[PDB]
Amino acid sequence: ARQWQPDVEWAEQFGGAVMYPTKETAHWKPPPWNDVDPPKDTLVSNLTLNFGPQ
Amino acid sequence: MNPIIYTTLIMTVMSGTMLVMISSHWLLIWIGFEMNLLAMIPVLMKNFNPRATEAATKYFLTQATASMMLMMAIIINLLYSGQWTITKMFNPVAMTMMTMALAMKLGLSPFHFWVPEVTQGISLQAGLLLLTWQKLAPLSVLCQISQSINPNLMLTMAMLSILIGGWGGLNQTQLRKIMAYSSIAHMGWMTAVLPYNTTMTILNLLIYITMTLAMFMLLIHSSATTTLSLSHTWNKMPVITSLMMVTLLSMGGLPPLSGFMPKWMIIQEMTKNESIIMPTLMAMTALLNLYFYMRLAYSSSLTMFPSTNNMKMKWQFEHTKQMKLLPTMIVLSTLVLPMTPALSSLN
Amino acid sequence: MLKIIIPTTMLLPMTWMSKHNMIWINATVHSLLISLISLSLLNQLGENSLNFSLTFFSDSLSAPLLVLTTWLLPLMLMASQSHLSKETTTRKKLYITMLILLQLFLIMTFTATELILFYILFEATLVPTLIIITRWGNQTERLNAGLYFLFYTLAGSLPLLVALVYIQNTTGSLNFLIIHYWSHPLSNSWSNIFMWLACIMAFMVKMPLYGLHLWLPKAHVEAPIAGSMVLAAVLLKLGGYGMMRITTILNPLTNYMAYPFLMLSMWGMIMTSSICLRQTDLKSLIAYSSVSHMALVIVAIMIQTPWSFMGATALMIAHGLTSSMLFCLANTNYERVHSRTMILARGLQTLLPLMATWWLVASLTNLALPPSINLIGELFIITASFSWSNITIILMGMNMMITALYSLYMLITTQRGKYTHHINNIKPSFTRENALMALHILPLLLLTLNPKMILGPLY
Amino acid sequence: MPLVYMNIIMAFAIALAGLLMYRSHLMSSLLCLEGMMLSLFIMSTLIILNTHFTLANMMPIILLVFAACEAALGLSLLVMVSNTYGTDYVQNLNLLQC
Amino acid sequence: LQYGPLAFVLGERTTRKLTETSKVITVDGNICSGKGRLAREIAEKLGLRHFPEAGIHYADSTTGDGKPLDVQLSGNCSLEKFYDDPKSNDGNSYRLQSWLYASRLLQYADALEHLLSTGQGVVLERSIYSDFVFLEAMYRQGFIRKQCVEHYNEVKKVTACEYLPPHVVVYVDVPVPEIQSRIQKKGNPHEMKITAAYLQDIENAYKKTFLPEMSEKCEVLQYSAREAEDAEKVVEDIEYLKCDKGPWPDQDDRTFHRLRMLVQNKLEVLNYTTIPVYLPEITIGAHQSDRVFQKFTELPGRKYSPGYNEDVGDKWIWLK
Amino acid sequence: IRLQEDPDPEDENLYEKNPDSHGYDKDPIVDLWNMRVVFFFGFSIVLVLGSTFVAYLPDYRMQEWARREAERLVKYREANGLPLMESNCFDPNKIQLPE
Ligand SMILES: CCCCCCCCCCCCCCCCCC(=O)OC[C@H](COP(=O)([O-])OCC(O)COP(=O)([O-])OC[C@@H](COC(=O)CCCCCCCCCCCCCCCCC)OC(=O)CCCCCCCCCCCCCCCCC)OC(=O)CCCCCCCCCCCCCCCCC
Ligand SMILES: CCCCCCCCCCCCCCCCC[C@@H](O)O[C@H](CO[C@H](O)CCCCCCCCCCCCCCC)COP(=O)(O)OCC[N+](C)(C)C
Ligand SMILES: CCCCCCCC/C=C\CCCCCCCC(=O)O[C@H](COC(=O)CCCCCCC/C=C/CCCCCCCC)COP(=O)(O)OCCN
Ligand SMILES: CCCCCCCC/C=C\CCCCCCCC(=O)O[C@H](COC(=O)CCCCCCC/C=C/CCCCCCCC)COP(=O)(O)OCCN
Ligand SMILES: CCCCCCCCCCCCCCCCCC(=O)OC[C@H](COP(=O)(O)OCCN)OC(=O)CCCCCCCCCCCCCCCCC
Ligand SMILES: Nc1ncnc2c1ncn2[C@@H]1O[C@H](COP(=O)(O)OP(=O)(O)O)[C@@H](O)[C@H]1O
Repeated sequence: ARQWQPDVEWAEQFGGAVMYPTKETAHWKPPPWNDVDPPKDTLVSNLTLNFGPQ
Repeated sequence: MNPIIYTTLIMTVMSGTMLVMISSHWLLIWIGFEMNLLAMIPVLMKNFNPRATEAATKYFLTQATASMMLMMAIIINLLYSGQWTITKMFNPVAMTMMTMALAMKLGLSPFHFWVPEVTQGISLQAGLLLLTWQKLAPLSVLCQISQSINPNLMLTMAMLSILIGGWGGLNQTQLRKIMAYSSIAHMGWMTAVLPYNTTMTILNLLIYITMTLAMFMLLIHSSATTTLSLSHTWNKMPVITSLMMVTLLSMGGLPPLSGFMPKWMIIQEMTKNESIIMPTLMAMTALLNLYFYMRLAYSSSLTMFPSTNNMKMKWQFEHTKQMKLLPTMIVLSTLVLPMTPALSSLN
Repeated sequence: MLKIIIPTTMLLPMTWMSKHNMIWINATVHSLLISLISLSLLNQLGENSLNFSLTFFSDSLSAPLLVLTTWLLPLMLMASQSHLSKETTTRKKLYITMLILLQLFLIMTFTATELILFYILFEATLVPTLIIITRWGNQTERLNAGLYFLFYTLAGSLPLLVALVYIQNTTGSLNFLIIHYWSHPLSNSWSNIFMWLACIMAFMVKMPLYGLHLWLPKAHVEAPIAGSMVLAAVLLKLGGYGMMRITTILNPLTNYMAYPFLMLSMWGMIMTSSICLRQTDLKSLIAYSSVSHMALVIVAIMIQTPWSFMGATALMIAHGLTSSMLFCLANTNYERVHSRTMILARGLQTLLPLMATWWLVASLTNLALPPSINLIGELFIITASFSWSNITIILMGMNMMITALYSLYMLITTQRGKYTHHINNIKPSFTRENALMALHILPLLLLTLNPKMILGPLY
Repeated sequence: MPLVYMNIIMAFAIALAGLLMYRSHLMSSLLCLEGMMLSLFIMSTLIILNTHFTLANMMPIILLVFAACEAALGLSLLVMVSNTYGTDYVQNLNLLQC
Repeated sequence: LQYGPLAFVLGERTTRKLTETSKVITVDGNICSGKGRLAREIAEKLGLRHFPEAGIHYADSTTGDGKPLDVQLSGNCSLEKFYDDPKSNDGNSYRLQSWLYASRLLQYADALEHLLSTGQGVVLERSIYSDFVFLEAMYRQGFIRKQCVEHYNEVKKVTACEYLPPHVVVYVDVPVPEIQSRIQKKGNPHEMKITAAYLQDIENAYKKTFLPEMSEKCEVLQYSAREAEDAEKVVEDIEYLKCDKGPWPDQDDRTFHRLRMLVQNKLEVLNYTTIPVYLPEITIGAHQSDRVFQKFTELPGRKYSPGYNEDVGDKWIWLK
Repeated sequence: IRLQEDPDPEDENLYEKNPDSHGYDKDPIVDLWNMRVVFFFGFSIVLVLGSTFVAYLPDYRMQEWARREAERLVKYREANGLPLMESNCFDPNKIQLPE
């Protein structure tokens, strides 16, 4: 008794990383909302030096 | 970035492009390209994040390679003629190098990957400037040297651009990558007509720039970068979605909208030169672009997607910043078909 | 033509400036006035056309189509105001704006004197139709229907644009008068074959040709009632008008290239009638009936004789009126029971007698009952086909039998039998619906009284 | 054309093929980029000096200047990438896809 | 002109505007503590601007007329209903939590804009950073779901990562039995329905997460009920917190320009509060969204922009 | 449930509030005048006036002119013994055939 309008299933079919997912593209993930990726916990690895005894 | 530094970098980008456009010396044209790239990198990196850094790195690598190939072509031409003036090139090898370098700068296929990657990397304002201005310069150089362009190479790259743009846009669901693939296809159309009528190239450039400015400014106004983000705009400002839908229809080339004028004029001009297969294939391939424009139009205006609960607060508040010339871009990109014979003024 | 074009472009601001409750009244009244004004175009000549200016001209083929378009607009307004009660004022005005824009494009399409301006307008009609379908359709499938409609039409029509610009470069002009007076034979060559194909395929897709017709059930079933009315009554006739106009420059190659299209048309006429026999949906039944009748019109244009063109014109006008009326009747039933299935609502004669009468009259015109203009057009096409060959009579007779079968099957299924017991909300027919049916059906019988007005230029 | 021009053009082609074929490091590709402009400088000055184009002798200097600007730009981007990812590897520039 | 890049170029500098008493102070505590009274006293004695707790209808108070709007149009959630039926089947609890987070974010933006445009300090009765304690209490009591918590964390990340934390965090510690006693004396039935395990979860979140996290950013002042009663010693303790190890000393003119451009634009502040994450609690259908948006448009002073509403007595529209 | 969605509304009957309704509008006065203008303009004006106008359109198709011309031609040709229908449309003297 009313016009059909899209629901969550429709929206989620439109909300993936890409249209037409494959194995690789399903392994892909959509980008972050503010385009800022979380920082990577890289190791600074300061040089260690023996200053002495000689 | 300081506002003064930002505006001086924008002016430096524009100055490099203007030097390219007004110079009569190949060295000065190369200097203009270099100045444009140098001032353009920080604009891409304006909002610091790893994606922006990666996009700026890829753009720098591609543009540096293209500039190196361009200078090699210039030097090879000087070797065989002793001429520094930009006219018909006197060596076919130098002309091929120049065509490859300018195509790599423009993003014509098979030199297109950096276009979607960089555009997705950078913000909406940076993508707007990138597409518009950075297409504006190399096309002027190509128009200057058009009389020596190899038709086979140019038309091959143009058809590749149209096909690749259509297919990539079909797959994409991010708005910036959609815009990038649309840009690749439109560059294909312009360079396809290039070896026959630089006037038609300029007409297509102007119409494309108008439609792209309107589209990018609508995205900036609505703060939408994905399909689902743009699906919430009907519940905040339904006018913007309607204008965007009309602009998308215009971009797809439907009559009687302004996007039909360049395709029409280019098909006519190529037919005058006894080209039929190429215009027919080009016209049929644009249906892919129209398909993904229509897919975008279904989500945003012709259907009402679910919204959220904080949209009520968004209703309570009002948009502050005013886009400059957005109504004019909307009108020029949709309603100037009856003004077609002004391309003679453009001549 | 400006005395008809400007009042439509003035319907636009009037619609946007009228009050919230007067939009339907204003639009209907002034649409009727514009229809009355357009009735003056029927005073045609026997020698040549009405050359109003450099841009617009009218003929015995254009004038009835313009009158039908202008008459169809107020009926669409009535049906729309039936189904759009709860809409907002802005969206009601947008719907009326789409209808007005479609009418303006159709008027300029039928009166455009250049093939390129005709192309621009006949392609411009796609946008309002697509918006109407994919926005105000009810079901999920409106989106896919719009995609099918749009891409079928564009795939058909882009090679037409290439061919038109090529012909302009070759001959210097796309003006219809000039290409008629300066026409030359089309030699049998591959280049000419593909030019012929470009033009005819554009209009065959628009018609539609059998095998290029799936977009038609998709769009006509899934569109709102006004969309269905304009899709069947007028938009299908752009193909016939274009094919009649453009075949001036395609001879004698039309004698040899018409065999595949004639075979497709005759066999698909049979096939679509047989499909109509076994359809579980009412709107799909009416859509496939439209396909069969347009197949007959394609046969008429392809055999291309003075008797076939008159039958084609008569059948196009008659089918427009009849199919619009059938869609309106089905829509009233749907607004009762909210379902398109044909066997759900039965006994509608004992629940709604006057609507049963309207169903009877519409189905009697749908099958060719003499002396209706439906029969006049069908019979002229059949006679021309008989002169073309003598087995076309076999195919035509089979088609007439199947048409009568499925028309009366639809009538008996919906109206006769016993009412469904649990459907207890069949309210008495509204004055608006009754007046809509009367305004559909009376002009058809008056056209029977004066038939030379719809027989085209060859009369 | 003398064989000297052939060798200089061959050096440019080798440096171009080096740039287009990354291995892991971004610095190595930058060095390949700097070699291309060195070959361009040498070719330009050989052409100009042979023909006695006196006013064109300043062109190789401008070429060097903009080579320096490109090298500076590339090193700046390299330090930013290394700060983000810990190495100058080009495999880390894979967040953006085509 | 309003603040913008041109004003920055001309020479409007936030550092020059500030008067070294421009401090952001946030008072925190469990449910039904004296944090409101302490915050009012602190704002009054220090000459700062008081910001009452941002509940529902705060955005209503800051826009149009100050009068609150219909609950159907502003919030679509009920604190009283959350107390009555915490485990509802319509997602009322998480709808309320997300709306209150958005309101607190908007209020923090308002306070920062006031401080940056005036130089006068602000005293907020609760901030963005203390909002999650109720989320943890709801999750540990089974009121909301793990998906709700994940959506909250996503929005909080992308939103609160952009602002400057408070200068001073003043926490009022009141034991749970005393909290229940005060709640019972207050006599409101809905808050009398609060269980003791819910109150303990909020305190556990405050003591274990919020207070340790805010200690790294700057200094945290903790008081009992008796100490919070005497606000003079609280203001004296505030006035001698000369140390400042937060990002405020690191802030420069360009960073302040960026922050002020952000906080003067309320639609960009709330940009990520509506992300297309389709939780059943917060997602609203197309038809209900259309109906409610039409009703809000039909509201008296809401159809057009503020200066252009003729039904509320705006004139000279044709020249405006 | 996956959304906060409105229930599907009950169908609205125009005869409940207004028993003598024409189906045009919810408002009785607007509904009555919509019926009146549709009936008057459409039926009376367009049907009657357009039908009589089309019936009495001037004979610009030249049917009766052609009949009178044919009668004159037949009378003249049968008076003089000429064939009633000429064998050729054009003058063979004016036509010049190739050798
Ligand atoms: C002049 C009349 C119009 C003729 C049009 C012909 C073409 C002109 C193109 C440019 C027109 C100018 C720009 C108008 C923008 C209007 C935007 C707007 O807010 O409209 C609503 C607005 C009133 O509503 P509102 O209070 O603003 O509330 C808006 C809320 O959204 C209300 O809340 P809501 O939620 O209920 O509203 C939602 C609604 C709100 O959405 C809208 O209002 C958007 C409307 C469409 C966007 C603008 C498109 C412009 C591009 C060109 C194509 C336009 C064709 C349609 C034109 C519609 C004009 C309203 O959106 C939807 O429902 C979504 C529907 C999505 C599908 C339909 C939209 C796209 C249609 C166009 C595509 C098809 C083009 C086909 C190709 C051929 C083109 C010619 O309407 C007007 O103000 C009417 C404008 C005209 C007034 C009369 C002017 C003439 C006065 C008398 C002159 C006398 C001359 C002398 C005669 C001699 C005797 C004295
Ligand atoms: C209770 C009812 C019982 C049933 C009664 C009805 C059934 C009986 C029908 C048979 C009787 C017919 C009566 C005929 C009376 C004579 C009048 C008629 O013959 O005139 C016609 C006149 O034609 C009609 O006007 C038909 C008009 C066609 C409709 C025009 C459009 C109306 C506007 C609606 C727009 C619809 C557009 C649809 C696409 C075009 C035919 O032309 P003609 O007899 O020699 O004209 C005579 C005048 N002369 C001598 C000067 C030439
Ligand atoms: C808005 C500023 C003016 C805009 C100019 C209008 C647009 C034209 C394009 C720019 C042209 C600028 C003119 C500079 C070119 C001068 C060339 C010249 O004429 O040579 C000198 C000019 O004389 C000078 O010394 C001029 C010195 C100027 C130094 C200061 C210039 C300011 C530059 C500001 C830097 C801005 C950056 C520009 C962006 C990059 C470029 C696109 C004269 O030599 P003579 O010996 O007299 O020749 C006759 C032989 N007997
Ligand atoms: C033989 C032909 C002669 C016919 C002449 C007809 C001339 C017009 C007579 C019919 C007009 C109907 C109304 C006449 C006077 C109005 C009576 C009245 O007072 O009622 C009004 C009627 O109002 C209306 O319904 C509006 C309809 C009247 C105006 C529309 C008619 C204008 C037509 C102009 C015709 C000129 C066209 C000629 C050029 C051709 C253009 C193509 C109030 O009703 P509402 O407004 O709906 O009530 C709600 C208020 N609370
Ligand atoms: C030569 C430069 C041309 C472009 C200049 C554009 C400047 C404005 C850009 C912002 C967007 C448009 C303005 C919208 C309103 C802005 C807010 C406002 O209230 O503005 C008031 C302003 C009053 O006009 P005012 O500034 O006094 O005029 C210049 C006086 N020296 O109101 C206005 O100015 C409104 C009218 C603006 C002019 C019409 C829009 C451009 C017309 C171009 C004509 C040619 C068509 C092709 C254009 C191609 C793209 C430029
Ligand atoms: N994020 C939230 N979620 C649920 N309820 C909240 C939230 N924030 C505040 N409230 C409610 O708002 C009311 C505010 O009371 P409060 O101001 O703490 O009392 P007092 O003014 O005595 O300190 C409390 O009943 C509390 O339950």
